[PDB]
Amino acid sequence: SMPRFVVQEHHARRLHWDLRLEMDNVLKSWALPKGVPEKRGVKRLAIETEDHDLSYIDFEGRIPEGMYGAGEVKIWDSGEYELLERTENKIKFLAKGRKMNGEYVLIKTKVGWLLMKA
Ligand SMILES: [Co+2]
Repeated sequence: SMPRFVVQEHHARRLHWDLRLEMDNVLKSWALPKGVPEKRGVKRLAIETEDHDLSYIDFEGRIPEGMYGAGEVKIWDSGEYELLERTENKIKFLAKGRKMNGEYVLIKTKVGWLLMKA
């Protein structure tokens, strides 16, 4: 297998959380400066970032200074997910994490992305 996701908490120069979905045979990724929305109605900024390799999904440890992405990476949540809808401008999924669960939607507009919870 079932596709998985991870939310990594990344203590870099700007603290943020990275949401990564196993999708298109890579980790499709978004940085969340204020984290995953944990209740209905809350609309969080999501910043599309570069694809990562599948093997990175379980990573924890320190990205060294001088490298792009420096800082400590921890797993904040993880689990399987079920894809419900997908186009170039919308991704709707059921998350099966311990913190991130139920349905969520990523949307793309002319200003970037947003992440919301059902
Ligand atoms: Co990051």
